[PDB]
Amino acid sequence: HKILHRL
Amino acid sequence: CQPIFLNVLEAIEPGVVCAGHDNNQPDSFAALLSSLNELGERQLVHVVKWAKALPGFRNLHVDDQMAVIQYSWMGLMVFAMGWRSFTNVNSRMLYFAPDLVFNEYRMHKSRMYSQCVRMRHLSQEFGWLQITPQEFLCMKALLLFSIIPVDGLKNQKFFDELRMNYIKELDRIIACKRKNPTSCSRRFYQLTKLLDSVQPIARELHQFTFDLLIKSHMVSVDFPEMMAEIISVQVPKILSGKVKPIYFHTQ
Ligand SMILES: C[C@]12CCC(=O)C[C@@H]1CC[C@@H]1[C@@H]2CC[C@]2(C)[C@@H](O)CC[C@@H]12
Repeated sequence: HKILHRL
Repeated sequence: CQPIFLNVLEAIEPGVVCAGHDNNQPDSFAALLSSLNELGERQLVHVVKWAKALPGFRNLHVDDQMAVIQYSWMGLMVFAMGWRSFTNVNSRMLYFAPDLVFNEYRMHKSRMYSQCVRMRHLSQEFGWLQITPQEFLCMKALLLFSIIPVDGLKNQKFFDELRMNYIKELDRIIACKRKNPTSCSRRFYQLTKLLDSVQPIARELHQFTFDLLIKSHMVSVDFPEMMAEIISVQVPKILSGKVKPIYFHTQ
């Protein structure tokens, strides 16, 4: 998960 | 003088992205849509890396950086796909990826035929309007800053300033070989109309993918992690009227 993460 | 802004846009433009589709198998709704979803997930990775390298993007609040990407990805990807279709196959087909090209038969099989025809019309416009590679690059960047929440962004001020700067760069590119105010004005009208046209198309696709996710288990269509999250959390905000595009013209 962790949203898009690589933002 | 050195065109610093344009030098940067050309330098960061993403390379080729493949969908991983098996073109040896007969076409089916499930396989075609699952591949489009995977291409979306793969393109999302390149869009994030691209956006983070845009002039001034870091001026935005961290939460807004994520938000603008989550709201405008559909329009950004559709615009780029239309350009690829024009440059690679003269709009004869929809060039989603080297390994995922849609002819009319596939448009029909995908169950989103009407939307596909509208995207082909967009592709044709790149040729009819003689859009230059440089205009394409500036317009695509502007699309990242064309959809916002009615409730406002964390730092709406920084966003408004950045958007204004990209509009100014578009004015500059238009004035390059044009030494007449009327000629520049006419071109700005044409380009803003083209940009507005992307929004209604993106809205139809937003509705289509939303409905598909809700019934995905019934039609055997797979949605990757990021796509499923964005379509169930962010997309409904646009469909319910909480997030809306910024139109240049009224319509
Ligand atoms: C953005 C993509 C994938 C990237 C691209 O080239 C444009 C294209 C437009 C249709 C989208 C597709 C991603 C997956 C979606 C959202 C499907 O669920 C239905 C509509 C598809």
